[PDB]
Amino acid sequence: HMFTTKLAEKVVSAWKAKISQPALKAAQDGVIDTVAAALGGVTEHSVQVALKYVAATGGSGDSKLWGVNQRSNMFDAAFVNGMAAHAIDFDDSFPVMRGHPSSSLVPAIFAVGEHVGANGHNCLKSYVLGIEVVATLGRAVGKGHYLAGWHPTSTLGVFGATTAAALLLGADEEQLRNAWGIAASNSCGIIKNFGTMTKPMHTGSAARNGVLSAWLSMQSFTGCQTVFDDAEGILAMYGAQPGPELFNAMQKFGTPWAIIAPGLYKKSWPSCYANHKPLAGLFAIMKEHGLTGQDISHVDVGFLPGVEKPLLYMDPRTTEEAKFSIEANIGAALLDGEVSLASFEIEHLDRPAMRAAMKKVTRFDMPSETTFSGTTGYTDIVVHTADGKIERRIEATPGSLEDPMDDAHLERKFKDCTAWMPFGESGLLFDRLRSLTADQGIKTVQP
Amino acid sequence: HMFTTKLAEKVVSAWKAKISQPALKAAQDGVIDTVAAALGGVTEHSVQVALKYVAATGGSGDSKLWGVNQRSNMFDAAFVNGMAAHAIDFDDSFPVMRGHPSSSLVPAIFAVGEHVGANGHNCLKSYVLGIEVVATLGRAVGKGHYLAGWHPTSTLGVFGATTAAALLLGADEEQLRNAWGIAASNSCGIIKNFGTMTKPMHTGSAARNGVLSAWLSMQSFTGCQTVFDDAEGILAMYGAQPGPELFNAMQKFGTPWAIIAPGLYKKSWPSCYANHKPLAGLFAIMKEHGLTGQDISHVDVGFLPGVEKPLLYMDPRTTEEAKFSIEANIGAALLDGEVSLASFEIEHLDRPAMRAAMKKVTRFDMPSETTFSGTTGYTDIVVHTADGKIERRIEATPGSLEDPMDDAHLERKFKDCTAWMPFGESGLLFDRLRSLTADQGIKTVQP
Repeated sequence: HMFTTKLAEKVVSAWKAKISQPALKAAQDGVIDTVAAALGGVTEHSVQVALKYVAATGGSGDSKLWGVNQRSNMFDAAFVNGMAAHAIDFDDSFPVMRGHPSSSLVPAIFAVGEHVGANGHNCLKSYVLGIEVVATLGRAVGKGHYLAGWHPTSTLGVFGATTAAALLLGADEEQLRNAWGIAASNSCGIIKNFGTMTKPMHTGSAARNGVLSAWLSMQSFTGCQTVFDDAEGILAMYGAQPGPELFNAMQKFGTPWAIIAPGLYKKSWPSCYANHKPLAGLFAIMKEHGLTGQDISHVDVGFLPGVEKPLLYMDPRTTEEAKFSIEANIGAALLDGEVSLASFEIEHLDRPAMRAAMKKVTRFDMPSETTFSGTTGYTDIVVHTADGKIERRIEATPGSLEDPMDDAHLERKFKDCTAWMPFGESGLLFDRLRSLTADQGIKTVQP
Repeated sequence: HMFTTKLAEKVVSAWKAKISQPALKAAQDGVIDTVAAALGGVTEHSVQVALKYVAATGGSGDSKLWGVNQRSNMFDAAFVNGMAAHAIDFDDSFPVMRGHPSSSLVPAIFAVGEHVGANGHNCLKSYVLGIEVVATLGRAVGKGHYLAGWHPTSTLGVFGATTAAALLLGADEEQLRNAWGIAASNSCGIIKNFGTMTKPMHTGSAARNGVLSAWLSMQSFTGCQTVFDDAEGILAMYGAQPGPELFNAMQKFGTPWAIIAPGLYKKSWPSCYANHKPLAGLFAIMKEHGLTGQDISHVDVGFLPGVEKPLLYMDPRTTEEAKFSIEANIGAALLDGEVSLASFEIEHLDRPAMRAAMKKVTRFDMPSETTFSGTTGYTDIVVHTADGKIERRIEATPGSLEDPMDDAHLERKFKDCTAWMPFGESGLLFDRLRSLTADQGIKTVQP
């Protein structure tokens, strides 16, 4: 009769069974995208401070810190790597959760999987199942949680990381239920911290707390075993309707896997998803009409209810703030004809030409009776030119199943994020990442 | 003109100024009570697992782990000692926050204080200010936050620990504001985990997260500097009213210090405060009427609205559950004539005569138009004897200013919690703890 008990049963049963090759491919791709995003951000101050924290702990272990020749214990590796995976806002999104599940899950899987000597098939399976848990919780809580000011990336993401870690550590149903209980008291993170270094800490903390919750569970450390149930349970606290309605969230568990439908949404640009339909539209108009930024006097960008929320900065002053500014995103597109890893570097952001481009951009509300997100809905833009206004509606979100990132584009993203690596090492890492599908030991990958 | 900005100003100004001797005395007493509670709980499985975690991290440093001959880094020392401080539910409460602030604050102060080589006066002052901050936030949030299912001990206690650690680390106003922003994304903990080992983890995590948030802030790691303000801020999210009204919560900052009025409520028994007016009344009836447990056939215990919430277990099966059971508390009182450290040990809980005593206890609802807490309001009990029923209303909460714990009793509590220590070492430690008032180095105390 308990939602928590039923979910743990479904998860552990699926763990013991074979899982579809399409699910494992989707997981493989998620790993590559998440490691790419991390390696594109390891120079950020946030990550550099995370490394200082590791020095300050005196900790040691066998779990690799990505992008540096250092290892630490599984908890602190998950912290550092989860920070890194979110540091430049280039990791995936997941509309069912309204957040970024992979930037906690993948770090947790590498940290624990390296510690226990797991092989690729099981690592990838644990990712599929962690995503399935996050999708279930996301469906249960619905739209209000994010709108209330919580960052579901961490508030719900911690349970994904917990699930995968617990499975890899050998949890049974009881240990998994206990782990989720522990994790529920470590579910945190708020949207008001967007545009600061605390945002990537959400995923570092969620990864670390997921690993810790699972590890504690294996030591007979107790937490509530029905933590998703009842008004007192964390899902109700976050706005779910407790009781029989909850079970609707898991009615199609694994049929299909949420990692395949709607799937992980892979970012084409390192910034908030609310920028992305606008950018796709703008680049399309520029390409189709043969316009550069010099031919465009203004761009109006529309937002459905609930979509503009994270775009907190109209005049961003730091690299982190710029990722949450449509003005900076569209301004860079107009000035440079592209948005890249370098676009939000403080040196580029502070260019006088960039500040002028940003002034060409205005926001407007699009009417609706319901609310949407950066990864859903549709966008209206208006591009002003010498010969009049060009209006466009963008229906497909870049990275969704309606505008998916294919293998060639994912490889190019990986290449771009790892351009700093020394001769040949990016290619070799890419091949090793892909070997998880061949059941290679995850410890051999060493990102 | 922001609440957050004003609060940081008040705190930092007070830090630079001298503070009254009564406030320092109240801080000294809180340190002693907190260390006592911790040392009474260091053999609990929760703490033993915390020490296993420290072993797993490979961490090292100069911050002493209480009750063992081991040291680690400041983050992990705060975690272990915060766990210990709350492990047997004997640490203080604070009605303005409806939680236990000292069990995160005092571990944070020892961890950071030992690291930086602080002296007693500054350590005690940081405690006073930490408490002032959590009192301000508690007043802002009001009654609804606990009733909604969050554990204010950790959701708000993290800010206490952050404040004291930041001050000890040398924070200015900007750094303090940033540290609070970082902490607000690490504010967590739910009441559904009461009666499990996750409850003391609330305080370990809050202590560690407070130390970490303060430390991060000193590395120019950013968080929101207005995190207590607006609908988007953590206080509003927890049910405070944003806007000018927020300032009402800090209007008499330090006049008087909240650590003096209403002060820290020191527990006479190692269990949930909702058991304590009932216990006081029962022991008073037994004393006044010359009754033992065998003379008493039944005890009815009343609860005002909002007070019974944490007493989740009517048939507790573990040591942790028994602390949240009026049946176990009154049962032990009837059977043994006292409630002690040993009452909730599993061997004692499992005594047939103890289970028999527990069956003598029933709960009832007391009517009111408002809600109360274990540390406020009043309690009706009815004690059934051969020659009739004895009714009593208990108005004063044990440990409040209306029924305060004096020096002799606090000293007895310390003695009882440390009786396991090698000959004479408890008294030596008691004297070293009192040396903080003499501005001795905190590094010298070594609980």
